[PDB]
Amino acid sequence: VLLQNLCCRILGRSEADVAQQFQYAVRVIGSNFAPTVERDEFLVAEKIKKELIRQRREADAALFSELHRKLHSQGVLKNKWSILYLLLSL
Amino acid sequence: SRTFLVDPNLDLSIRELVHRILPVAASYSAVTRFIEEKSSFEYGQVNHALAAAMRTLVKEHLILVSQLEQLHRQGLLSLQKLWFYIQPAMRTMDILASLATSVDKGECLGGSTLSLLHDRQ
Amino acid sequence: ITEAALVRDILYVFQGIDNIKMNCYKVENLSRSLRDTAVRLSELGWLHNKIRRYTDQRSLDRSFGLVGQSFCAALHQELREYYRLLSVLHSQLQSLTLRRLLVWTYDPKIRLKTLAALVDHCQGRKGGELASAVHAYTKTGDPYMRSLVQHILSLVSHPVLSFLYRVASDP
Amino acid sequence: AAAAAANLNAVRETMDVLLEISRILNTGLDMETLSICVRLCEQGINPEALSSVIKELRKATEALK
Amino acid sequence: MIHELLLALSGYPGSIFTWNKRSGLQVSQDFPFLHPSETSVLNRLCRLGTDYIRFTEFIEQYTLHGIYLRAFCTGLDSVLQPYRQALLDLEQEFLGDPHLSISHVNYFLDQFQLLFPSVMVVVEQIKSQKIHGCQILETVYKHSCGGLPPV
Repeated sequence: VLLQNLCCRILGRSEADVAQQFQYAVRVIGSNFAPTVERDEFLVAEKIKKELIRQRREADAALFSELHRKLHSQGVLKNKWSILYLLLSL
Repeated sequence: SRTFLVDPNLDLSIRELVHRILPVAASYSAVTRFIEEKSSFEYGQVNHALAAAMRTLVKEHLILVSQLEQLHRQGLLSLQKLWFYIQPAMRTMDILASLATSVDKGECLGGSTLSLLHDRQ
Repeated sequence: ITEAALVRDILYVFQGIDNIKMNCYKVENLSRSLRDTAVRLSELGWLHNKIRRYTDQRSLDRSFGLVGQSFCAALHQELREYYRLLSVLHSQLQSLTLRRLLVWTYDPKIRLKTLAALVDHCQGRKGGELASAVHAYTKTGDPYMRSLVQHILSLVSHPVLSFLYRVASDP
Repeated sequence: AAAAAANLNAVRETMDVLLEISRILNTGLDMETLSICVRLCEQGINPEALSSVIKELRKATEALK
Repeated sequence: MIHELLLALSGYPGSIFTWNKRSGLQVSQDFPFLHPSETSVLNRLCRLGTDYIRFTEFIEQYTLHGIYLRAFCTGLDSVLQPYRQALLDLEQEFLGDPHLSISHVNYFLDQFQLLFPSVMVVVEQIKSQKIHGCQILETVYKHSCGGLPPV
């Protein structure tokens, strides 16, 4: 049911309208549910710094290091690797 | 050309596999010494940019060792699992450890270092 | 001695402030696999001293000229950044290890290799003769160095092109 | 009470920092969409799969406009 | 200790940061709670505090007389304004996350550390040569052609 909210956020429609896309989203997400690579937040971190340095934005590469620690400080996030692996891709 | 020593009293089921991992280290201790030497000016404007572009790969080889230690803390890294992880590194650090030993054998600088990269995944 | 304790002192040896004490930073126990990696890492901090002594000894006397200032005041914009990196590295110590530092500080092991060897090639040069000895570092070809020194030249040669747009004079 | 309001603060912080990393990387996401992609990534989902979807629905919203 | 230091850099000395009439601000001796390696960077940090104190003491004293000396001190506080403002900020950053060490605090001063030293001898030439009258508008000008962009 949560995948259908996403198709209504990106595409502005109601669930009775957009059902061909949601048919394509179940095809990809399903059968590809399990994570395929070993999970570690260290490697994904050293790739968001390496990327913001490559854009001559060396100041935000040291600000992320202060925002990635706060995530551990609060502790309401179980899988921190996944949400960063995704934010980096987009 | 580095030689290593393992152990007098160790399991034979390990030493035969240890000697299968080391050829990526000995092939590495001859690349990092090629960078720190062929960077001297008295070697031309080619043996320099060859040592720079040969350094970015060393950086990516240091990241591949970092991601292994962080994966070693959770104990998910068995010795048998190691021999498979470094395979992309055993092929690359085997190419560069062959150029860095064939550019210094016959002293090359300038064009004769750009020919060797045209005769030599 | 825990590995974390070494990560605590190394982040200071990168500046000059000393387990690791002061020409190699001889460390003084722990396993051999630790002392070796500290030695190389500690030595990078020693370089930072040689580049700091020049921009402090010559920022004292007032007889270094007008070019020798734009040089001694262009070795600082290339040091604040080295003070931003030490900022980031310290916030994560609260995780990073020795083998993780080597990749972090592999690039500033070169910029602190050209600058610490650019202030020795031009020791007694003042005036334009210094702007002519930081230009003999551009014939290098290395695309990372020739694009660093060719920036310090663009600051050091600004006072020279200030007299020109306005050669030894006699009082 | 209190520990239920201290958590709503530590989440508005993180959701504000992830929006900074999002703009310096120039992802087309906004504050509303980004809260959906974060929730999904908490349950455990391939970011190589989820990003192919977003790279597709954004690629089909133009053929309709 | 952070808020303790940020006052010592403001002009208020205490037990941790003793004050000496000749040398200047400096740390008293070794402290068990803190590390024994920091005892240096602070001493490097106080080389800045001594400047502000010896500044504001002279600014208040007004000492010699003449309007051109009054106005010089009147202006001398204006250049010294970004120093104070940049010091108020340090407390705000430390109020947010409690994981910031002295390293970051030392890093924040950066520009003030390379400015005060060059603007210290300009004052010393005045109080040591009785520069009276409009002659200040040259003694300050002869040092205005310096290379350091900030100065």
